Amino acid sequence: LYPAIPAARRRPIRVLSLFDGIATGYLVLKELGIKVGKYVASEVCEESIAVGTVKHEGNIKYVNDVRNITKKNIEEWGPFDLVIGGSPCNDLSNVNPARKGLYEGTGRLFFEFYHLLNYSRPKEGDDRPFFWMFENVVAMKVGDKRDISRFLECNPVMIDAIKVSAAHRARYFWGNLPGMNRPVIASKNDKLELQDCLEYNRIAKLKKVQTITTASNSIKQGKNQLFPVVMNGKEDVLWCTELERIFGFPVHYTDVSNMGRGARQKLLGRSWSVPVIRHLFAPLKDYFACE
Amino acid sequence: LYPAIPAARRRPIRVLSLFDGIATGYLVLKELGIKVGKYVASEVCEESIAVGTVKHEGNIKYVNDVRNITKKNIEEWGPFDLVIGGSPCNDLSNVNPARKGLYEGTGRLFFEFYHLLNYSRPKEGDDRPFFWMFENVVAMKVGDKRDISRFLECNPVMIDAIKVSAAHRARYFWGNLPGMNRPVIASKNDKLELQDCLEYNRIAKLKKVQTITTASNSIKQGKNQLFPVVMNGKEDVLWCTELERIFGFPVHYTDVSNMGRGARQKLLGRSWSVPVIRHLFAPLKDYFACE
Amino acid sequence: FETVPVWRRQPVRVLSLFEDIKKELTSLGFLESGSDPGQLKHVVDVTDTVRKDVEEWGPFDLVYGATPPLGHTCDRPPSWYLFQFHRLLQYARPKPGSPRPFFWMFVDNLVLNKEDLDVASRFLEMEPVTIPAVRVWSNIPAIRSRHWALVSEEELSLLAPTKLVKNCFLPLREYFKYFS
Amino acid sequence: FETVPVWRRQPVRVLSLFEDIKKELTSLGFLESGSDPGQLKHVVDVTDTVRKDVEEWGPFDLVYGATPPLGHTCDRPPSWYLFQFHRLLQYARPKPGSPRPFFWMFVDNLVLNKEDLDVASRFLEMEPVTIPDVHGGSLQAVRVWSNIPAIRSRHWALVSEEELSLLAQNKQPTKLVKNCFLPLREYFKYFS
DNA sequence: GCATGTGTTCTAATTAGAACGCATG
DNA sequence: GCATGTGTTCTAATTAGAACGCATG
Ligand SMILES: Nc1ncnc2c1ncn2[C@@H]1O[C@H](CSCC[C@H](N)C(=O)O)[C@@H](O)[C@H]1O
Ligand SMILES: Nc1ncnc2c1ncn2[C@@H]1O[C@H](CSCC[C@H](N)C(=O)O)[C@@H](O)[C@H]1O
Ligand SMILES: [Mg+2]
Ligand SMILES: [Mg+2]
Repeated sequence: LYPAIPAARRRPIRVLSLFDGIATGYLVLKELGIKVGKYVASEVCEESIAVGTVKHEGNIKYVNDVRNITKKNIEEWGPFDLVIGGSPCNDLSNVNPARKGLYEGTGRLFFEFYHLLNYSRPKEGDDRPFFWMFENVVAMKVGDKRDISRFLECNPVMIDAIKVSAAHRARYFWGNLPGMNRPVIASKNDKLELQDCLEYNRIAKLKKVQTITTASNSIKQGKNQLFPVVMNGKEDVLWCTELERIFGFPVHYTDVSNMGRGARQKLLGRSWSVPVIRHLFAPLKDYFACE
Repeated sequence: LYPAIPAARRRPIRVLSLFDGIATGYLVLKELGIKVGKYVASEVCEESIAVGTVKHEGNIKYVNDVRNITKKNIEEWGPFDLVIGGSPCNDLSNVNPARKGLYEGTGRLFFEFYHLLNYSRPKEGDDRPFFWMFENVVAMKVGDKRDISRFLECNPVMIDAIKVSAAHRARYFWGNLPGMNRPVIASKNDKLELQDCLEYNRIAKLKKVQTITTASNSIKQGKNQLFPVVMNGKEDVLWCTELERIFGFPVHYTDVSNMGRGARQKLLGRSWSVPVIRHLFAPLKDYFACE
Repeated sequence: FETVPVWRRQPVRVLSLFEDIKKELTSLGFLESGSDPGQLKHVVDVTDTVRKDVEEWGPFDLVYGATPPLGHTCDRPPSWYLFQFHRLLQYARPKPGSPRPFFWMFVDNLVLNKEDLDVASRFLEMEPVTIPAVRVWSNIPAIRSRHWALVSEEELSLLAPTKLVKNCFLPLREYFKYFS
Repeated sequence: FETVPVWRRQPVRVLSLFEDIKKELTSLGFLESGSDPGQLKHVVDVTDTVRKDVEEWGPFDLVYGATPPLGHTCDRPPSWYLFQFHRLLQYARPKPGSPRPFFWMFVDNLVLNKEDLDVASRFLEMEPVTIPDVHGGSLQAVRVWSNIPAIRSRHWALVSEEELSLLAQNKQPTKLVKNCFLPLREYFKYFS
């Protein structure tokens, strides 16, 4: 473990977030009561940046493409107390038949996280606190999960969002955060079943929904593709605000940039389950200021 | 004209709302602090009703198409202390060169309001309180404004949202509400300039915007037809949440039914300006219960 | 509306809109011949008529509405005649307490579209009866009472007032003075 | 890295990966003709090698990376060789207080494309230096990234990429080894 | 034994952008 | 003395929804 820091020696956390998406990391941290000194986000999707900008009112320093971040940039924007990233799984997840593996296409962006993590690691002889975490899909080739573990010198613990959300979401988590293997337990404010996420006058046909992707087809459940909701006797798909509640995001979190149904789902389908990230970041409260 | 009621003899208000739209009437009434006993809404647009039910959690009884309301219906669902409505103006406004007057097309739906208003009036010798109000666009043929005034036996009071909104919106208001002719004055929470309605990191070029219509062209100001907003140095149109704040609606009021930008603008474009309706309904809290 | 003894049947008081039926009405003897001021009021255009006008025009016993029959040109939309007709009747109907029998009728020359028919019936609170021709909505009991020949819509295809039309006025004589 | 006096030059301790260069290092005179163990380790299937492994293999003076020469021996994607090379390089650096000179180099037999080139330069914190070895003509070229000063100090014959693009297919190393391995015995022991 | 998935592509519907319109302060 | 407007229409992209895919508890 890392030495405990007395409550008074704690100082606000300085985070480097790569592939920040819709700023889930920042959202979790401030909903967790942790004072955020600095949040440096690498993201290239204009709609994603739009969300993190508007919902967090400019506390996030955006840093466009991760591949233009230099060793000088890490020392300038540093130091960093936390480095978090989720690499694109367009060419890693088994949901895509034409995936190009870890070393071609979008999968090789993993190594940018590995590269910039070592630039950010404290130099030998400085055991100041330092935490990192990397996330990806469980549905990847065995050679990829093996090689990712070799570069990170670590083995992943899997957490499925289904224990804290209303949705199946099984994801791997490499890292060094305190108590990552700790047993997952729910909260008294986790919307555990789909009915808890719907709005007035809508009925949930299931208690938990299958894994939500970017495409609109993962909203129809199973091999008989039934709409997960009934409203006024008619079958219907989920709503954007309902997808948000499923993921643990605050409602209307993606009501940005004139985005329609398809756009919000593409951003939500790629993100992290908020209550799972809450699980992982929770022991960081004992190492950083709280206001 | 009508005598005041003592505070304890006041009962909750019973309102029949025709062409309810997105339930602006109910919204302003609840935001005024008025106890709403019954709100019977005639509306036939699916996503409009979706908004009303979801945002108001089933307190509104929807009674589909107005032309299927019977004399029996008015006396069953009645009595009513308030009757409000604004008919479709796509065949009355000057913005459509292919208008059909109020005797053909959809303009004939005005007479439905006239005809159902007579049903709702208290019979001769019943000195109980009764209020009505009807809205439409000022940009109508003089012959139409004449005939409407004849049937309602009243002359309209034009109110422009410009003095309480951030938008030009000039409309006529037939009715018998207390103090309609009075000068309108802004309030503290009224967002008077466009920059008060925009999101973080967005710059407004004007202080007021031209009249919002259903089409996305009404948002480009003037003969130059330019994007009323700049963000990140690039020009951009308004956002659905910004359109909402312009009209005085609660932000995210139209984040319903997987509606995109165009859908939400169609509903807001034909709506009432909330602060204008608040100005009109404000003297009603002296005749009905408050909670 | 009960029947009235013959010795107390006062003369009619008619409001005729869009048609001068004075000639057609006097024929069946409801109007005293010659300069009878308070027997029939006629208004051709009504777009500026206020309720205070028809009240000042004395109370009325019958309100008659009709549209232009096979007119070469009508300067007004077809629905306009019904809407302005319903507007004035509410002005002309007396107090809730009924001093006497008050009647009304509207007459269509088959110039209203089917969309205008269903709104006509909704406003006049009854479905029309056809007199073989012309469709009429009316308060009179004895034109929605008895015998009438049943014709179909195939008869209105080919169609596209001395005795037939007046047959829907005779039952009003049982309620007012017969002048002979 | 200042130069070392001749009486203080040890033998190299070379880590070689994906390609065995013992025949070349012994030739230029850095390794003993007979070694009881050896001064040069060589691995190919590196997918399963840990940091604890390369530390257990003693400290290292040079780490040499290479891609297989142009041929049909491409069983793994081209980027795989650099990424694994960078992974092991960080395992093989000594403590921050440098006891001795530590050099590294990575060579490419023109197997990496543009996208793979720019990612190679970002990770190695250096953009490559290429060698022609074409004294006869356009004859048999390899891009090298290297810590070695004289590799990136003296500039030799340049060549246009428009001509370097066509020669990539030309295959369908006495001078090359001599060119850049040479200025390493100004730091290590010379055996002959 | 058999149902599932941080996606792509194809094809079909549906939707954005602006021209259009001219009475009227 | 020019500019504005509770909309429609037409055209051109921009989608939406489902087929596709199969290693693996
Ligand atoms: N070259 C690049 N540099 C930085 N970000 C990139 C990138 N290429 C793709 N991305 C972004 O990386 C993200 C990975 S999806 C992960 C999103 C994030 N974990 C969340 O909670 O939402 C995507 O949003 C994608 O836009
Ligand atoms: N036949 C009918 N019966 C009831 N409502 C109708 C109707 N035809 C059209 N409408 C509705 O009448 C509304 C007029 S737009 C007015 C909206 C409302 N005043 C608001 O504040 O939002 C439209 O929403 C339209 O859907
Ligand atoms: Mg771990
Ligand atoms: Mg008035």
